[PDB]
Amino acid sequence: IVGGYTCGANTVPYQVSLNSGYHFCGGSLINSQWVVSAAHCYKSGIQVRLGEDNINVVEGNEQFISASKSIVHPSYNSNTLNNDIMLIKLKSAASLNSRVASISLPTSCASAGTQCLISGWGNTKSSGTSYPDVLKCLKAPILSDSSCKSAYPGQITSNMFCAGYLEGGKDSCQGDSGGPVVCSGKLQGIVSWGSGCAQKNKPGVYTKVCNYVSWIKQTIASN
Ligand SMILES: Cn1ccnc1-c1cccc(Oc2[nH+]c(Oc3cc(C(=N)N)ccc3O)c(F)c(N3CCC[C@@H](C(=O)O)C3)c2F)c1
Ligand SMILES: [Ca+2]
Repeated sequence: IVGGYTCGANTVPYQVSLNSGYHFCGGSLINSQWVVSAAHCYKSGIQVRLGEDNINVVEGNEQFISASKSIVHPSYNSNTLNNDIMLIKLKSAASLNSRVASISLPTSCASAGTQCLISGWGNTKSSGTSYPDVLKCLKAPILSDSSCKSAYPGQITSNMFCAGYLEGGKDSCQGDSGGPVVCSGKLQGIVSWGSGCAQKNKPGVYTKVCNYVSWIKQTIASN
């Protein structure tokens, strides 16, 4: 997150860190046994870390759980990033509490202008690399389809939405990928891609979760 603020320990209880001996992607806890992330974050040997604040220190409240299976959307296209969504099943259920909680799936898509909270342990710099220890937060609005398309001609599908600031300096970035975009208590987006980070006229692009509710439910039910 570029241009954000320190969230405060366990203030974003559904935030998960995907770990393979280092933090590589975010995710969201949607029930005691399932996490949603981005398909582009897929890899084998994933350990899900719940209840994290400082990802480099064991502070208490953490729960480390291996992934039993990772389900990449069957129509994910690595060239276009269309359908950039993945489901991860935990080997054992998370213990839900004050600090580790699920986030609800949307019932309807969010409109342009809706303010959302984006969070992660990704890069905090536009120019250069600087990874934080603690979780960073950013409040950002969903942009109109028209602005989004103007920014990334021919690259925006019906399964994507733009959120952020055209003036630059505030955005998600590498390392935040697969993490949550929460609007009015519902998971509306997944951090997917953008051209650089916090660059003028190049807002972040997010997987539009409301288009996958049925798919999520159906997939979980059969696994
Ligand atoms: C439209 N489309 C189809 C297939 N790929 C794409 C694109 C196009 C443009 C950017 C895309 O995503 C990308 N997003 C990034 O950064 C991100 C930016 C944002 C944001 N601004 N809100 C969110 C998540 C990100 O992962 C990259 F750093 C990146 N890299 C550039 C190449 C080197 C790579 C690294 O590992 O060293 C970093 C990249 F290709 C993905
Ligand atoms: Ca920790």
